[PDB]
Amino acid sequence: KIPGYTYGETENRAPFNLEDLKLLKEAVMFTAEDEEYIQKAGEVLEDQVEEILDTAYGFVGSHPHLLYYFTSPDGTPNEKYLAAVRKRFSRWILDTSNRSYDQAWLDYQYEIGLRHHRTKKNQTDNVESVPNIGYRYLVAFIYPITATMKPFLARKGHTPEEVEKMYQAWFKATTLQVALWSYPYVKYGDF
Amino acid sequence: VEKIPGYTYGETENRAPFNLEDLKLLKEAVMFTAEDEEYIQKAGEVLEDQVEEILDTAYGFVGSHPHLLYYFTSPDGTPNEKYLAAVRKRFSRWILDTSNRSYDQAWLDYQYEIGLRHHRTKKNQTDNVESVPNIGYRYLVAFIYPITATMKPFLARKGHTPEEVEKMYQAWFKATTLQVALWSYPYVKYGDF
Ligand code: HEM
Ligand code: HEM
Ligand SMILES: [C-]#N
Ligand SMILES: [C-]#N
Repeated sequence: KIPGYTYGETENRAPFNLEDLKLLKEAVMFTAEDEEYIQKAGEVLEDQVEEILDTAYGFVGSHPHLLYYFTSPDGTPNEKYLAAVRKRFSRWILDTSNRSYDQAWLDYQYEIGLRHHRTKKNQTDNVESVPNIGYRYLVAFIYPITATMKPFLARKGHTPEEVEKMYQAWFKATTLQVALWSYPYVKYGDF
Repeated sequence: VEKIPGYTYGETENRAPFNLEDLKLLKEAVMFTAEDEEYIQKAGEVLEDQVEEILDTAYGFVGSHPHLLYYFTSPDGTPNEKYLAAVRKRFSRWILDTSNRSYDQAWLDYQYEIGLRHHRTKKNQTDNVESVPNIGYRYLVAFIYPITATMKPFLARKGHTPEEVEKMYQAWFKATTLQVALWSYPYVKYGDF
């Protein structure tokens, strides 16, 4: 088990429902085919997670304004914070690949959005850090997250066609999630 | 040189609430560099001659989903074909702007405007139409995927190498993400952007 990780155990229901999710899946072109391919993506990625994490956090670490969101008040990275989040992000890779996108999934989507947002940021790990991750960067990061996965999706010898299907599934699923995470950021009634 | 109705790039009457430094830092967040400047322009060269088919594909997708076509509907629930047609011209222009404009303060000011036009702040004013008041933000983010995906097959059709196609597509992905991120502004609780 993973400190702070509360998938299936959250103490509120998402403000969006499974019909919302159906309609949003449609908007991101995500079908049963992507369910199959995202699970394949997971089989490919799961034993490469350490390099994936180094690559993702390598990017974050290289830009002071991104590393910012993990910083203590003194502007230095909070290493406790980075380490705890890293474990939860590792598990997110698997959840994205392996979970049914069902109500528990939706409820945790709400929770992850809340944790990036000022509502709950810094509470899971009991750290003193910056209060809010600007929404602009959540959207932005759809790109790096997907770009990070791409080279790894090839490393088990899958063909460019099969890799493209996995990569596209990942792209759709990452976009889907960030769309959901906007909820706590967006003015009531505008979501 | 005919005006595209409603298109007001470079003549908006608000300054964007985000500046050149905000943009630099956002470009950094989507991994956008001088290399993507090269390849986004190349992308424009390939797409510009295929826009009718690109638009038919994009709006085919929108039209195939009642909850998406919804945002172009008259209050009676029926699609407003004048609204669709006018927006289509401005979207066509946006393909060129994404490829061809320098992303400077003028570009930024139009980004803010485009976000306002999706948002209840300005939606339906540009074309003087009556329609649904707001496009739910969830769908703007969602549309990063179909907009990006729509371009991919077209990027191959001037016979660039698969590497160059992939780089054009990646530039397009970055630039689309970048813009949708900026368009969040009017939707986002003040101070949380
Ligand atoms: C595609 C966009 C993003 C994805 C997929 C993503 C993924 C994740 C995941 C899976 C977690 C842990 C969730 C949990 O608690 O179980 C997390 C937390 C966190 N992420 Fe992100 N993230 C994204 C955007 C960002 C950005 C732009 C930043 C800025 C550096 C960032 C920094 C953080 C921080 C500081 C936490 C801890 C929040 C807290 O205090 O609970 N994330 N992210
Ligand atoms: C990647 C996301 C999106 C992109 C790149 C995009 C692109 C554009 C562009 C370029 C325009 C015209 C801008 C101008 O006035 O010069 C526009 C307007 C419009 N778009 Fe989008 N769009 C996106 C998301 C959406 C979604 C999800 C919908 C829902 C159907 C939508 C529906 C509309 C509508 C109804 C207008 C007219 C708004 C008004 O009344 O002014 N767009 N869009
Ligand atoms: C976010 N890591
Ligand atoms: C959107 N058009």
